[PDB]
Amino acid sequence: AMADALLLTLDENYIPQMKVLMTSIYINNPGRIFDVYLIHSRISEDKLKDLGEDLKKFSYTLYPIRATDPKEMYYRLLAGEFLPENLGEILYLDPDMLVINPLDDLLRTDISDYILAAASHYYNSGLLLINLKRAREEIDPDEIFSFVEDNQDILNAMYGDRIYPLDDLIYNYDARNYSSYLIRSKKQADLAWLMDHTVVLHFCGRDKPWKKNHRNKFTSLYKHYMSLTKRYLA
Amino acid sequence: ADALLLTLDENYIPQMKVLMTSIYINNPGRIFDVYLIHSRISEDKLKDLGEDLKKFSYTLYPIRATKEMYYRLLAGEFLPENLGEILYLDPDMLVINPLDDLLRTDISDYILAAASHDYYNSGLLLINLKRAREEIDPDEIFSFVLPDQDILNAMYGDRIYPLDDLIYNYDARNYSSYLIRSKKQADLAWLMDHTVVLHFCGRDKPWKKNHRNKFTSLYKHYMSLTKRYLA
Repeated sequence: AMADALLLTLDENYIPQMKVLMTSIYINNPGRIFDVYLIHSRISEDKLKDLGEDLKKFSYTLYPIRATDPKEMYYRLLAGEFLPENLGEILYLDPDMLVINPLDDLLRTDISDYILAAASHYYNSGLLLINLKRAREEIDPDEIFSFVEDNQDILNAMYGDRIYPLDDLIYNYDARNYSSYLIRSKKQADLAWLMDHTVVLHFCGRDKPWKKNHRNKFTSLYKHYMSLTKRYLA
Repeated sequence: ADALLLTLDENYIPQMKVLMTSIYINNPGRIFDVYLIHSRISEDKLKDLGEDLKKFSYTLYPIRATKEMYYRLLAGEFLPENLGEILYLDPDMLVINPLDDLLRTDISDYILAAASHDYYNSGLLLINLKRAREEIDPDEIFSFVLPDQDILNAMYGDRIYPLDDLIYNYDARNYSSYLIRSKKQADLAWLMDHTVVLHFCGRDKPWKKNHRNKFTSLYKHYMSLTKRYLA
């Protein structure tokens, strides 16, 4: 293992956002190499070729895996069934995120005794550091389908006692909620502190920063990474 | 390579490193010679700064003037005679797009290029040192002497190639006025695709605690990047 592994589960409408995410990872983790596994259902071979050629500019390697026949929900949870059997660990990321600090601390988290690590907002499923050795033995597919057929809620309800808790302020910061975090941190978590400590910004909900009317403290930053992405992956 | 000029003392070095980091990220693969006119930064700080710049493959060339409003106007006097052109930048700036188009501007016929608004700001100057050396007498400037952008406009307005401030000297305090003045074309999406230089003018500086506008997160992110890239 000379490359850390990343997992994304999306289809082609989120590719633009995935490229911004990749660019933010590259700028904030200089010299690190990633293998990027992409579970998808319908992305064309030409688009995957394009995306692969782009990632290679950062010395990242794309490993597309086509699922067959809430689609994306399942891919994440059943990652251990799609990924190679000799991979021990992988970092799942939602595409509507921006990495703004090095991932080294996260990637060195000792999760040897857990299924995964996730941030609590219950756990959010937008970032998951997955121990695949344990997911393959503990997470059984039909078990998951039984649960969904009767009813992430799956993640919390079935595997809540097997999760290593991460701080959302650092690893899954809900970019809508600057004030709540500021108040809850006793005013410690202002922009200066966030830019030094927060690793992952998550643009949750309908108000996405690639759209025309986005307006908060983080909009300029996200639009700047959008420009960086167009220039770096030209 | 291309040449950059800064004129500052010790206390502005941290901002200069942030500017250099922004140039590095937004101009990948480009190399610069970086000239620094200063009154008395210590040898140890100059050594530290030169070592840091080498991490970007920039080369630092300190020049001790044996204050700073003059230095930029009399750059012809301080800089080597074999240098024909240089880009002067204030350290309270951030470069957020490639400098290529600026650096290729043909200013053969002018003393310098500067951004207007027909008043000129002297925080960014692309200087034709050949003509500056022919046409700028220190004697004239000294007797002549409001900021120093008064000297620039008074004495040389005719010999200036105009740049658009929206692209090359964007007053970061004034998002809304630019937005109104551009008929709502210059929103953040547009700025991030076209603006090259953000200028954090006035006393509310983005490295201070209470800075609060649309650009704060961006500048603070470059501060964090600078500390990591130059560690």
